[PDB]
Amino acid sequence: MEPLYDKNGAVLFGEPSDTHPQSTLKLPHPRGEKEVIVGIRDLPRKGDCRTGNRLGPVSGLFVKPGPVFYQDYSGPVYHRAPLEQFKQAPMCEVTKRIGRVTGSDGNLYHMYVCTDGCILVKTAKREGQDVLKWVYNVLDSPIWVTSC
Ligand SMILES: [Hg+2]
Repeated sequence: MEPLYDKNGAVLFGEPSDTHPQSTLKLPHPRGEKEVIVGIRDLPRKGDCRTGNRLGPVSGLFVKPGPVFYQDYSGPVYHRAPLEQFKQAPMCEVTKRIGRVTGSDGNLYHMYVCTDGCILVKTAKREGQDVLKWVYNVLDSPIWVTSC
């Protein structure tokens, strides 16, 4: 299964993989001063990295199904989409584009928030056409989507 990573970057099981170079997540990068849930209307900004914002500290953007968005998170997260928890689906109407994330297959995916509230991924590049929704979350932990 796709591993989880702790707030220092150390993988918690399995073997460590690097993130895709054109992902919005850039490692190494600190996080986890506080767990800060935010709404889809209150997604973090650029410039928030150092100061934070009214809502609190900011290490970037995390997400799990729900949808539940965080602007900082302390516990275990994914650095790549656990595609074992994903299933093919037709393209939805997108409410929000949130970033480019690496897949457990090693490839780059665009990640969207659908109208129904599902997290969907579409392969960013190459002759790839995959449209997948995050259906399970076994370990109830978010993907680090973007780093500030
Ligand atoms: Hg995108």
